[PDB]
Amino acid sequence: EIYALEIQMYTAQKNNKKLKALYEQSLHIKSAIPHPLIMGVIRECGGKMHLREGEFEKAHTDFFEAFKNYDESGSPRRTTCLKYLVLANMLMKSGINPF
Amino acid sequence: TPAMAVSHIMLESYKKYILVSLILLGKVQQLPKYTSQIVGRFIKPLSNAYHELAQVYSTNNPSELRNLVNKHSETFTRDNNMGLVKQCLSSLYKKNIQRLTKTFLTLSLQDMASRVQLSGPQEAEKYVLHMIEDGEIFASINQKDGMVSFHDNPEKYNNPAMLHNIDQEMLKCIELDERLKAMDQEITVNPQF
Amino acid sequence: VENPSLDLEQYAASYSGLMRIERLQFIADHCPTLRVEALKMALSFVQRTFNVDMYEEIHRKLSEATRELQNAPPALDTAWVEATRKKALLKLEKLDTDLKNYKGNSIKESIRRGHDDLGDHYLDCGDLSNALKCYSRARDYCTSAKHVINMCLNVIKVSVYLQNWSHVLSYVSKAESTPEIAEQRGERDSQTQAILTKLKCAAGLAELAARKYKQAAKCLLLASFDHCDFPELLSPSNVAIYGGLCALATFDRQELQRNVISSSSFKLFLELEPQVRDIIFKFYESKYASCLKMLDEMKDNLLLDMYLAPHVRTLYTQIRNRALIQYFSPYVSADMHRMAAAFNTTVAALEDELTQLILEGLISARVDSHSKILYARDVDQRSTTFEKSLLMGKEFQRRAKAMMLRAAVLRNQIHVKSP
Repeated sequence: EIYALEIQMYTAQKNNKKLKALYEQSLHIKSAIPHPLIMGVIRECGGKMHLREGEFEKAHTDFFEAFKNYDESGSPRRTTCLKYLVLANMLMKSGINPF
Repeated sequence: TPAMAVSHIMLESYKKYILVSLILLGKVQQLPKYTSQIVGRFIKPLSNAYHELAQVYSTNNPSELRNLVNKHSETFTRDNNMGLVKQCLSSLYKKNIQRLTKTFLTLSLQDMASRVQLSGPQEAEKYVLHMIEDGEIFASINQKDGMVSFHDNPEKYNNPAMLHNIDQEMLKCIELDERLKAMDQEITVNPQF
Repeated sequence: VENPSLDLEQYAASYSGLMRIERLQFIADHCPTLRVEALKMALSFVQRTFNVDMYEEIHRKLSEATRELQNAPPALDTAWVEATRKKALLKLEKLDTDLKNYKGNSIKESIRRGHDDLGDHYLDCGDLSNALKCYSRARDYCTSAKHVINMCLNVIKVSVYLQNWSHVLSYVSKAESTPEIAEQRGERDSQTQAILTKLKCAAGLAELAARKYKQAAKCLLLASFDHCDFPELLSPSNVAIYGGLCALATFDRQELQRNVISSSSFKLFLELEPQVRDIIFKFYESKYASCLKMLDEMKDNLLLDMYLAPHVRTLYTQIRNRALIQYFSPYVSADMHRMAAAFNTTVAALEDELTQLILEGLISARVDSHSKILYARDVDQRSTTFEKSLLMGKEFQRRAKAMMLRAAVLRNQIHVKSP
């Protein structure tokens, strides 16, 4: 939750390096944890970050699992995450089967 | 030839070997490993001027070769081979014109005179025309524009001419093999070891 | 050699120790006008850590500089020098006493630590040879791998100032092989203490000094940004400059795309120096005009760097040549005026450069100097194969005739007698 808020701050601050470090550090705590929405929030940033770097396949998987978590919780981030999923499906060259 | 002592025939033939190799080829042709030790020990440093000539020839500079020919002129006239060194100078100019084919396609006569160091397009046109006639270069002259057009395409290897050439070259190899068969047979008849 | 874009303050703030001293002396020796500030900063830091020689060298050079400054239109502190000499000698006697005490007690940890402190103080005083001898003797008092790693890092640190790059590489590979091949996995989910980064940077500088730019870049590109501060060898901004230029000069398009551009580890370094990042990206985007413009803008500023300068000619020539190849690679027929304009040079100078590039390099073209067009040359496969085969047959026949006569002379025993 703390890491999710830190990432949320650096998303508006636009500090990519830090977001990469924070997401890579958040992946360790995910091993032994309950099942909230947070697990799908960090992944959304993890997707955007992977688009900023150039890794489109990892962004596609991140946006897919994040969309699943946003489907389990609800809107409004679900539609935007689905838009970023289609964007990652096209940028991957080529997924061409999102729906 | 196997030798224990150095002979003047071997020295003069070695000097003339360097000269002819500088004329025919772009550099000095490597003598076989079975050549006499006295050649590399005595003949080589005795005819030092000739290896010095090849050393200046390798820099592709005509003015420096001219300076070296004027430097040891007495030694070259002493061996009575002055003329072959002039042919080496002319072959260095030819080599410098030949090197233009590898990089240029259409080159100006003035640019050639500047690069080869001939002074004037007139001498460049003379050299190119002589080289085309002697079959040394595969080029054409455009007087109107003052250009030289390098073609570099003698054959496409579809003529019967090549068929007859290959047939003759193969007959030479067959002749050589039959001679080697005769030598091998002659040895097989002789006593064992 | 003049460039006012250099920021002496930040450049001095990034480094430390003899590295700071030698770099400030390099800026002072190679670049005038900025010599004054370089000498002032050098003197101020030479007074720290206690050093006499460096103070005498800098004071002599500052006095000659002040004489030149007075010719255009600090006083010798022998009391501090003698006090420093007395302080250094007495501290060396204290370290000798404690070292002999631990040697008498016979404790591996105490003797090894004593030799390490001894070596640090020898480095502070200004002894280039003895400082290595301390760690060389400290070698024998090791048990665990960690002690050997720290020792090797110290040996490498001193060997950089001694310019023994072969020993640097040897101790780098030694410190890489001793801890069960870098702890095998990576100390589980990465390590807080980045040792591999220091090893790749040291090996990178060693490969750079040995003029092996491809391996130098290959090591530098693998170094992670998490190490951050390292003033004993090289700063991350310079890691980006060194690695960036070396990779641009030696690596090809596919290698630059996979190991430099898509590299996440080096991306941060590319974010530190945007100029190098723009140069690499303009080189990959085929914008050679702006690439050479930025590269020539950097040239005079990079000429002042301590370790980078003796390669600045090679790198730039290697880059330019590669760019010329990358420019002509997709063309069958290219205009020499657009090429000369794209490479910031004249048509005749481009013609000379290209002629040299065809004579030895990767360019397989012919220059049409009349119309100023560079045409790509396509080798006729059949004619070349036939030509070299026919010539081989001729050479074979001549070798056969030669050995036929050799067989004849050896048979008839024809030879020149000695007397």
